[PDB]
Amino acid sequence: RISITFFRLFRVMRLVKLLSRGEGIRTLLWTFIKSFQALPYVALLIVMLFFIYAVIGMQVFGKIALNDTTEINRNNNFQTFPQAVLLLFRCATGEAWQDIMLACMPGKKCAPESEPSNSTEGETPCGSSFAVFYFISFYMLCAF
Amino acid sequence: LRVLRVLRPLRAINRAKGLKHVVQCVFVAIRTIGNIVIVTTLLQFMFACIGVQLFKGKLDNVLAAMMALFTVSTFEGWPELLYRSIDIYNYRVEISIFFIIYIIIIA
Amino acid sequence: LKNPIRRACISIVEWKPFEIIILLTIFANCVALAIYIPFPEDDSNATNS
Amino acid sequence: HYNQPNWLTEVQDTANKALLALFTAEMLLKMYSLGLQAYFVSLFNRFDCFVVCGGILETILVETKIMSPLGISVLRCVRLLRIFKITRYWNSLSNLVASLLNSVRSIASLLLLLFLFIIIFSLLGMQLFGGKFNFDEMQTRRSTFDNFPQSLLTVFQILTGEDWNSVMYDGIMAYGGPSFPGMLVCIYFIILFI
Amino acid sequence: QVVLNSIIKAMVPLLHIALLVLFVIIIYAIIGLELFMGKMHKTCYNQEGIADVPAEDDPSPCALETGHGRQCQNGTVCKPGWDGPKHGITNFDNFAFAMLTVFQCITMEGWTDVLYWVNDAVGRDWPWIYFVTLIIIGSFFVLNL
Amino acid sequence: RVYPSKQFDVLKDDYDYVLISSVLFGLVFATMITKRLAQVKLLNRAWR
Repeated sequence: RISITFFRLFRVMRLVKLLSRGEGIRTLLWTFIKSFQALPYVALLIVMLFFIYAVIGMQVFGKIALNDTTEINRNNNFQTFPQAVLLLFRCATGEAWQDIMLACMPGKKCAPESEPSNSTEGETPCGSSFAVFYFISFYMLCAF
Repeated sequence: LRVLRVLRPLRAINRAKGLKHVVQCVFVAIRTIGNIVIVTTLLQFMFACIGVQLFKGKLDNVLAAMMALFTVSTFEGWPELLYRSIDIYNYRVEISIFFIIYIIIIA
Repeated sequence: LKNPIRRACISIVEWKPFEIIILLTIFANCVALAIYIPFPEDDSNATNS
Repeated sequence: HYNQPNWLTEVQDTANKALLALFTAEMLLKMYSLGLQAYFVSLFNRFDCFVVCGGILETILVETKIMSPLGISVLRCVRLLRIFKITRYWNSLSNLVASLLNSVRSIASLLLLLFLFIIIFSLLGMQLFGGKFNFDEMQTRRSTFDNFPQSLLTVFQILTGEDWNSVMYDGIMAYGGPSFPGMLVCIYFIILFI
Repeated sequence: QVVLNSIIKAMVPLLHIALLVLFVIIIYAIIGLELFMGKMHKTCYNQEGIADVPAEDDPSPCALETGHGRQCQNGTVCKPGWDGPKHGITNFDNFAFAMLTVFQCITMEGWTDVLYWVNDAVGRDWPWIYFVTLIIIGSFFVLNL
Repeated sequence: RVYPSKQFDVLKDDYDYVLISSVLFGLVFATMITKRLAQVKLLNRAWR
């Protein structure tokens, strides 16, 4: 019974009871998880930073052109909000975000489905050559 | 410039006052940070001029090519540089160690 | 527990040059194990010999 | 500006020699206005005397022919040291460089210990595999354990944590295929990280 | 000698802290055994022992509810096999392999690869919470250390 | 090729380098140890 088999997890939850037997160390936990006094302010700052840097990418990186095996795929989808949050979180931790920066070029076509996207002039209507500095600033702010 | 209507948190987060001084100190030391960046860039300019005038002879810039490489060499990509270069070939590899020292200087 | 002569006359050999020679021996061993040209299985080319 | 002209480069030459005079007039004055043994012993201006003497000697040497000159490079480097005078003012960088100079004496032991540690681990890795990276394949693997320098750089790369997972997979697949006794290699990597 | 003694003495009072990681490195691993028990067995071997991919795409199963692993290569066969790890190592079966996988994920290196693999294998948006919790717990433990 | 007079000009091909190095190192070690022992004996005899 998937998604309801938490009771077996309850058994592994019994392993957490071992941490109780480490009373001498649980005080450390009592000073970390209960340290949520100045934590809410910085947490609100970081979540509002995520909000302002997430809603701003939707319109500027619209029609992300998800394609198989080109570093921008269905798993790398961006137009969906939760997946955009996932992508920005992946970029935040530094997991090969250089490839993400290199995946948005002025000469790269982004979903050639619109009517004025027939490549009559040989132009890809997708600049996106500003996310480098923006994501560098985001990384610096999150680290700070 | 479409949905810029999120000014409420700016007024709402003005209660703790434990980080406004932090922001003030950061934005008052940013001048010294920029001066240090400038002097490191001058050192990079010196080293690049020496290296490209003495080696790296063609068969970006003396003050910008190293920065452009650093954009992919933030300690995540310089090991990638070594990984790619492990295959000119051995002509002035010391730049990599220079890319160590400069980074070390930054580090 | 026995110190008529030998114990007294052997604890005296604690020279600084004694430790220097021991460190030199250790360094020589480290250098000897450094090259140790590997081979698939027992290739005696007068080096490992 | 990285250019290679000829009309102005010559103009760039002679003035340099004049700079030596501009970097000498104070010197003798500090040998005259101040005491002979007073100015010479400060641990800061003595470095300046050494720098200027080396610069003028290098200029005299490069006035003639020399193989692998490096004179222009070191002259420009000691011109960077002129900003050290600018560093004398606004001590916000002089204190930092003094701390950097101080810290090396303490950090020498730690760096020596780390170097010895990577040496022993590289030796152990070389012993364990010894060129067994056949993999039954032809493609050139980016790392191997056949020679000392390549093993050392592979150990350094594994310590940096860059693509170490694939290297560990290759190492375990070399001899110890997935099974009960084939994991003995894997733990060797894990410790080598932590 | 003094430096090494100081280094080894400094880490002793923190040893208990390290023990906690063991619990973590087990707990979430067990969760995977509940949710990813043999989920990589199904593959997309095109004709005979060769997947219908350029040796890079994950041959996700031809699920009854389509959406992942559609394998639309103009003629496909989905059969059980080992087309997951590059050497069949980090598969979630063989519990030691699950422990190795969770340890490789907890070091913040390449976890997105296995996240994409599992999302393609079982479906989208269901399991990312597990990896997010693992990564935030790892960050908190790094802070504690 | 033939050598009527047992090849007095070229060093023999069966030279043992390892034995020479070992005997030299042993001589040096013995010299050091004997020097230390003699010095300590003189010092102890001086102080009765």
